[PDB]
Amino acid sequence: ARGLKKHLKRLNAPKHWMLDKLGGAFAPKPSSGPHKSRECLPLVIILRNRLKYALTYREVISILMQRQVMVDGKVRTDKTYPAGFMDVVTIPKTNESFRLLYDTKGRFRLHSLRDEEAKFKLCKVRSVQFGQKGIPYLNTYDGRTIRYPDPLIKANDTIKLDLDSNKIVDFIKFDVGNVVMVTGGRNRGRVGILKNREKHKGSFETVHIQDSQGHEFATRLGNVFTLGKGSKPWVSLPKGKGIKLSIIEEARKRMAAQSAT
Amino acid sequence: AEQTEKAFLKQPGVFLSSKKTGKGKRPGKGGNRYFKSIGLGFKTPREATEGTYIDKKCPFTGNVSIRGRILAGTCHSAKMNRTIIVRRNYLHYVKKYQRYEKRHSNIPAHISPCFRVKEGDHVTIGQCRPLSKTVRFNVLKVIPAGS
Amino acid sequence: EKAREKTLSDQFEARRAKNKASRERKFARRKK
Amino acid sequence: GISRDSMHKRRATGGKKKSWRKKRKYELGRQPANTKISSNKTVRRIRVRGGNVKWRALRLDTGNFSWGSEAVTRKTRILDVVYNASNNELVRTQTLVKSAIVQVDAAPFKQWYLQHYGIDISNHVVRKIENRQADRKLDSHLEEQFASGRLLACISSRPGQCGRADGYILEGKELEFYMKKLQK
Amino acid sequence: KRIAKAKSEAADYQKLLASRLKEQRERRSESLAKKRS
RNA sequence: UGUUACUUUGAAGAAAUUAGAGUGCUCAAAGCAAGCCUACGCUCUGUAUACAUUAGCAUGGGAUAACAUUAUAGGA
RNA sequence: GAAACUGCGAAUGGCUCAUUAAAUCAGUUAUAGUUUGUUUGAUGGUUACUCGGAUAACCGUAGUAAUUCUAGAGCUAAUACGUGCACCCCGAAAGGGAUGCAUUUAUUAGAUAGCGAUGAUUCAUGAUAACUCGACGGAUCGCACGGCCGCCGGCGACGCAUCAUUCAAAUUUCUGCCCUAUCAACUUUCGAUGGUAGGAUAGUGGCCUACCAUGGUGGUGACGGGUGACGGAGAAUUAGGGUUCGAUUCCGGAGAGGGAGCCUGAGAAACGGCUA
Ligand SMILES: [K+]
Ligand SMILES: [K+]
Ligand SMILES: [K+]
Ligand SMILES: [K+]
Ligand SMILES: [K+]
Ligand SMILES: [K+]
Ligand SMILES: [K+]
Ligand SMILES: [Mg+2]
Ligand SMILES: [Mg+2]
Ligand SMILES: [Mg+2]
Ligand SMILES: [Mg+2]
Ligand SMILES: [Mg+2]
Ligand SMILES: [Mg+2]
Ligand SMILES: [Mg+2]
Ligand SMILES: [Mg+2]
Ligand SMILES: [Mg+2]
Ligand SMILES: [Mg+2]
Ligand SMILES: [Mg+2]
Ligand SMILES: [Mg+2]
Ligand SMILES: [Mg+2]
Ligand SMILES: [Mg+2]
Ligand SMILES: [Mg+2]
Ligand SMILES: [Mg+2]
Ligand SMILES: [Mg+2]
Ligand SMILES: [Mg+2]
Ligand SMILES: [Mg+2]
Repeated sequence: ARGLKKHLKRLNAPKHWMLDKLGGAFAPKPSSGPHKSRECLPLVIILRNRLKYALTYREVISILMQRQVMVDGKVRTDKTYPAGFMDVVTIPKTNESFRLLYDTKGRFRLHSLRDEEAKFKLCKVRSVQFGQKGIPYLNTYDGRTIRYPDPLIKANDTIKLDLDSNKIVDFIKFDVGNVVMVTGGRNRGRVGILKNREKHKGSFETVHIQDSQGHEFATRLGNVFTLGKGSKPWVSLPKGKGIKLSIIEEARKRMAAQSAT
Repeated sequence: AEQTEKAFLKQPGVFLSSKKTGKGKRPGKGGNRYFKSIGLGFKTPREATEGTYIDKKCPFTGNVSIRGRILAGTCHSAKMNRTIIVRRNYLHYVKKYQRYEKRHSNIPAHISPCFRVKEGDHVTIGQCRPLSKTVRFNVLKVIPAGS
Repeated sequence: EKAREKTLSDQFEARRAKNKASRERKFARRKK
Repeated sequence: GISRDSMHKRRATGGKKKSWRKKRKYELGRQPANTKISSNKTVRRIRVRGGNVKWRALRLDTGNFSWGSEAVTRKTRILDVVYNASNNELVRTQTLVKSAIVQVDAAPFKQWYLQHYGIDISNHVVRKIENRQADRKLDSHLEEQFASGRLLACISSRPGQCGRADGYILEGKELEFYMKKLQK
Repeated sequence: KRIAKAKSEAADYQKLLASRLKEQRERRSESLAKKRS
C-alpha cells in the first residue's frame, strides 16, 4: 500500500466482536483512540449489536449526533470510537451505565453499573519517566498521561482514576498475592490471584495465576491487569467472576437448566 | 599506539583535555576510559576495561547495544579486520522420511579487539543493529578450542 | 605475536614445573 | 534518482539480484551539499520526509566554536581548511564537512581570555581575576598559535544536514596528532 | 488559568516530596536503634 | 554452572476453511441464530471447544544418543 | 443560498498475477536504528479597541478549427498570502547582557547501596557557554447573555507547537521453497567481503565517496539454467504415511502498454497526477 488502510474486511475483524460472516463485506474500522483496534469495541457494535438501540449503521449516527452517549464521562460522536477494557459508557436518557469487562470466554461484556460506581475506572500504568523541565509523568495503557504522579507508582501498577476530578485517587502495586484479570490471549477474562513472577532477562516475563478453584494458568505480564489489593477487586465483576468452566461442566449446567426451565 | 588511521580515533563524549583530574569518577567522565555492561549475564572482559583500543562497534566500549537473538557457533573464518564468520550447525527435519539432515549457516559477526579468536574456537554472538552489509551480530564470549 | 606466545609458554612452563616440585615436597612431608 | 536500496547490490554469495520492484520514494538519496568557505553565505531549505526541514549550507564563513578546556564558546570566522581525513581533494577545494580540520580566528577567544584572566596572549574585579589566575594553565602548543591569530579547530556539525559549521578547538594529544600531519 | 494550575500542582508535589523526606530520616533514626541493640 | 538433541507441560499464536458443541431455516446443503412466556418484558440469551508441521520462547524429566573434556591437573 | 476562494480527500477501495526462487512469503524477532496527517491524554514563559498589499466569483474587450486551451482591463473578501503588539555572566552591589519554545555544537551533572528507568545506553531529564538570519509562541469563527461599576465573565468551533498514545510504515533476527551437475567453481578494475573518516537518508547499512586490507560463497549443491513459478491461509484425494494443486473474494507482495524521472503531500517514485 501507498499509505493507511481505511477499510476492515468483515472476515478480518476480531473474532470477539461476533459478527456474522454473511452480514456484509465490511466491518467497522476502529478509529484511532485510547485502545488498540484489536482490543476494543467500537460504539457502533455496542449500540447496534449488543444493546439493540440502533437497528442500522445509520441509526447509530443519529444516536451519537444527539450527544446521548458518553465514554469515560465525555460525550463521543465518533461511530468507530475504540471503547475498551475498563471504559465506562453512560447513556443519561436511559439512566444506564456500563463497564466494558471481558466475560470468561474472552468477549467484551457490558456490565451494568450503579450510579456510584460509574464515577471512576481502573488504568494500568505503562511507564513513569521525566518529561520536559524534569517534571515526572506516567502514561497508561488507555492513552492517558498524568503529571506529578505519586513517587511510589511504578510500571505495571494499577491506578484508580476519578472521572470527575481526573486525578489518581488510589493505586495498587503489582506484586504477588493480588487479584488480577487476564486481558489478552487464551486466558482472556479469567480472574485469579497472582502467585508467581518468572523473569527472563531480555525476554517476556511470565506470571502464574491461580483461580479461586485451584486452577492455575500462566500468561505474559502484558496481559495482566491488577483489579484489587489482596483478594478483593476494586470493581464489580460479572456473574462468572472470572471462573472458567470446562465444556463438560458447562454442558452439565445446560442440561440441568432444561430440566428446571 | 592505537592511532593508525588518517583521523584521530577517540571515544565520543570523553573529554581528554580537562584541567581537573578523572581520579574518582565513573567511566567516561573526567577523561576516564568509557565502558559498560551489556547485561544478560555476560561479563565485561578485562581487556576492554583496561585497554587502549578504539572501536565504536565494540559491545563493551562502543556505541552498539545487544538486543534480539543470542546465538552460538564455531569460528569458521578470522581473516577480516575485526570481523569473523561464525558457523552454526543444526539438524533439519525431513518430514516424509522422519529423519534428519545436517545443515549449517554462516553468520558474519563483529569481534572487538578485547577478544582473541582462532578458527575452531567456540563463540557466542549477540544481535545488534546492522554494522555492515552482512554483519548483524557482535561476539560476546570466546572459548578456545579444546577447553 | 611471536613474543606474545613466547612469554606465555615460558611462564607456563615455569609454574608448571614449580607445582611439580611443590607437590613432591608436600608428599615427602605427608609420609612422616 | 539517487537510491539507498540494496536491490542493485550483489548478494553476499556474489550472485546477482533480479529486480522485482521499482525504486521507492522512501529510500531516496539527494545530491551532496559540498559546502564551501565563502563570505557569500547561502543555506537552502529542504523539505524532507514527514514535512520536516533540513538546512543545506552551500557556503559558510563563520561558525560556533567551543574551547573545551576553558568551557567557553564563541562565534568566530572560519579562515581555511587545512586537513581532511577522508579525501585530500576536499582540502584544496575548501569543503566544509564534519571532522574536517580548519583554522578559525583567535580574536574572540583572546578577548575572553583577557576579560577572564586579565592576561594578553575596579577593586572587586581585580580581587577575583587574581584569584582565577592561581589555577591558570595554558598549553604551550595552544599558546604558540595565538600569536598568529589562528586556532586549529575540528568541525563537529554536519553543514549539509544542519546548515551550520560548529566545532571545537583542538588541544591535547588530538592537537599533537594533527599538527604532526601538517608538519611537512 | 493554566499558569495558575501549573504553579499550584508544582507546589503540591514539592510539599509531598518534602513531607516524605522526613519519613526517610525519621524512619532512618528509629532504624539505627537496631544497630546498637 | 560444558554444550545439544529427545520428551513433558505451558505461553504465544488471524479470521474463513477442517473437526466439533448448541439450535426443528418445514427437511437439507446452510445460516448464526434463537428460546421463554404474554409484559411495555425476560433468559447477565447463545455466538463453545479441539486441531494447527518445522523454527523460536519458557518449566519438569535425564533413559537413550551426539559433541566437548581428562595425567607435568593452571584440579578440588 | 448558486457561484467562487480557502480547507480536506482523491496514497483507501477495486483490478490483475507480468516480473520475482532465501527473493516475495510464513511463523518468530528487533528498532537502544527511524518517520508517522488524524484519534485520545497531557503540556505551551515574568495599530493592538486589531496591520498591509493582492486575487477569484462577478464585470467586459478578446484570441483560436479546437480542449475544465488561453491573453488584457475594472471591482471586492479571508482561518488565502505577507506582516506584526504578543538561574548565569560582565560590573562603577547600581547598571547592563543573556533570559519562551525549538535549532546546532561543546563542557558538565545524571551518586551511593536531594537524586528516575532498563537484561543492557555518557539513557530520560537537569545546569552552563554560545549558536540560527527559526513557515513556532491565535490580528480566526458560532451561540448565549450575565455579573460588577467602562471593567469582568459562559459553553463551543477551528488552528499552531511539544511529549505520550493510537493508526501504520520502513528496515530487520532465526528457520523454512519445486526441477536441473549434459551448470563446479562464483564474486572483486566500474563494491565483491571487511576496516577508518565522511557524504546522503526519516534513520541503520558499501546506501554512496576517499583511503586501506584481501576477503566473501560453495557436493550440507554456491554460481548458472528451467518453471505453462506471485507467497501463504488453504483445495482435491486420503486406513496410515502420502500424491497433486493453490490465477481468483482473507493476509502479504507486485504492476497499471514498456522503461525512466518527478511534483504535491503526513503518506505516492501515484498513473481514473505530471515530464521525457
Ligand atoms: K508499503
Ligand atoms: K490528500
Ligand atoms: K516473517
Ligand atoms: K517461502
Ligand atoms: K543511513
Ligand atoms: K564503511
Ligand atoms: K495531506
Ligand atoms: Mg489497494
Ligand atoms: Mg526488549
Ligand atoms: Mg477548491
Ligand atoms: Mg532461477
Ligand atoms: Mg532469510
Ligand atoms: Mg542525555
Ligand atoms: Mg558510516
Ligand atoms: Mg571506493
Ligand atoms: Mg505455485
Ligand atoms: Mg508468471
Ligand atoms: Mg494464490
Ligand atoms: Mg499465469
Ligand atoms: Mg477475476
Ligand atoms: Mg489481494
Ligand atoms: Mg504502484
Ligand atoms: Mg493492456
Ligand atoms: Mg508510474
Ligand atoms: Mg483506468
Ligand atoms: Mg489507482
